[PDB]
Amino acid sequence: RTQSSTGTHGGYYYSFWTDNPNTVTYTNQNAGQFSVSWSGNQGNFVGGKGWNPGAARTIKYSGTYNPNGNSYLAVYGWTRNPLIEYYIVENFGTYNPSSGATAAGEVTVDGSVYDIYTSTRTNAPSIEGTRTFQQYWSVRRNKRSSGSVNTGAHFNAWSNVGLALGSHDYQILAVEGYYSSGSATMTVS
Repeated sequence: RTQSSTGTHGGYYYSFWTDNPNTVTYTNQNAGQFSVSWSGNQGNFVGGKGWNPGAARTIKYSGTYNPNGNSYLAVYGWTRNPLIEYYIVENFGTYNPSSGATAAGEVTVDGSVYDIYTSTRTNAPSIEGTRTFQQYWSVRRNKRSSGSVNTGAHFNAWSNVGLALGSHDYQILAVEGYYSSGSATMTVS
């Protein structure tokens, strides 16, 4: 029992995925706004709004993030040629989502140091099906729930660690939860 909802709403790309539709409700709202509520400490979900294709852009986000347990708030996206999955993690709960990734330095931008990591996913699900691909992570030290993200600064930092990002696929400001509860409303511009 899985559910994936993607498209364009309010003039923005949106994406919402869950493996337990009964414990999470995603609401597409006006312009770049979305809400999510999750409850029952059951299921994995990721959802939010942004762009497809992504770019080196400034992502402004404003809202309220009220998690309880394992959850994060991140700019999240993909490239192809090469296939890359990336995360700019602005806030997280009781689990650091980069756990197990390899430390790869620091970038200071938008009012915080971010710790950089890289990792490899082997024979794993992706936007292209089962693939082996690289991940990049920037994890914000100064956790926050509103601000602006200079994605180009991160992309540049990652390009000084390993292979560079490819041609952009989707790019969203996402809320994720894993067997937890919470709610959030975010507006992306």
